[PDB]
Amino acid sequence: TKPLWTRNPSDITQEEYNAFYKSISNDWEDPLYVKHFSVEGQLEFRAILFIPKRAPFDLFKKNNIKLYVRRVFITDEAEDLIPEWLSFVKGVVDSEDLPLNLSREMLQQNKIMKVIRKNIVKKLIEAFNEIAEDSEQFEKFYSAFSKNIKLGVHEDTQNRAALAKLLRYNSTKSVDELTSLTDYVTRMPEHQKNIYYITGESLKAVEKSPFLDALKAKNFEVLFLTDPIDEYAFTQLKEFEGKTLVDITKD
Amino acid sequence: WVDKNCIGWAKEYFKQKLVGVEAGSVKDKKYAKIKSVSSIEGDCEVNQRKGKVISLFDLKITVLIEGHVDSKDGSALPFEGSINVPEVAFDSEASSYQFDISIFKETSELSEAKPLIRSELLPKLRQIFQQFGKDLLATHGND
Repeated sequence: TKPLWTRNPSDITQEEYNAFYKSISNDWEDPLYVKHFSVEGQLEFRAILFIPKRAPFDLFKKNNIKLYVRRVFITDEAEDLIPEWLSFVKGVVDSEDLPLNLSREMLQQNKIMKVIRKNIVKKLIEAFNEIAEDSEQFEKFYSAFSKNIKLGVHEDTQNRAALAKLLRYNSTKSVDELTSLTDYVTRMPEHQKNIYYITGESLKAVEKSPFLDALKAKNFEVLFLTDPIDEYAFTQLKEFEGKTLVDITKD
Repeated sequence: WVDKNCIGWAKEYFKQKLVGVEAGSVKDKKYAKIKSVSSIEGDCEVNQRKGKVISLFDLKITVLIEGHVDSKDGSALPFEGSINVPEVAFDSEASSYQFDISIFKETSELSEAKPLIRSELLPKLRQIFQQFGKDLLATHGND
């Protein structure tokens, strides 16, 4: 039997992926999205990663991804192969090189390993973008992993910006539909040089904040950030597409 | 008999390439120029596996920038700055690079600095970075 992840993703059917996913996830639903890719050149390896439709049970074992080296399974609990904020992904990674028998750290800090981690992260972001093109599929994604996308902004200095494109919020100009930062900017008149936002413990709380009246007076949109980890993401991002992020309750 | 670290050579190449790049030509009211390369961390090894000699280099680079912009009225007010690029790697695309622009002692009157940096100095660093890899293998990448 020839390992599925090695066939060309255009010669594989959805009926097939679904199947493979179920055998490694015990899930009852079909994966939300499949990203099957191959990398060649100085670095060679293949991967088939899955994005579930729901979040797992626990609020917040990591033995998801199966690490194969030249088609030889090694461990289902590979440490440092995928960043923790991406722990929800399922699948298998097969690497051509990468030495064998690594004494703790040489397995969790290996140069080859570090390179593969960044490609997967880059790849999933590409994947996340594709999903965002499918409104219906996206809402399902964001209602399940918006938090993860936020944790991703917290720590990945290299990808921080890309992921920020996946964030969605309720603004003073968008009460019945979360809006993205991209749309926000588009709605920005030329003299407005700052993306405004306010944080609060709940939506109800911030809608009636006495700070909004002056922004509304300049007809400046204001983002509502109501999750505890939202503010740190914004201070970690600093700016978005060249525009500064500014809490309307500070300097 | 092949593994040749180059963290050393790259440190020289960028210092010799970055320092001096400018957003303007000193005269303009809005001007910026890189003062120096404060940090170059990461790895820049060049391995030789098969007819192909390679390098899976991933560098984090930071630099300091001098400049002055359009003041409230006449003469231009100065500013200190730094720019951090978390990743310049072997598989980077001209657009892959990220530029965290920071302004020291920044005032609402130093607004036009960043814009000046983003549209005038960045596309230069992007092309400078795109070339690194080549000039790297072109050297420590042949007998």
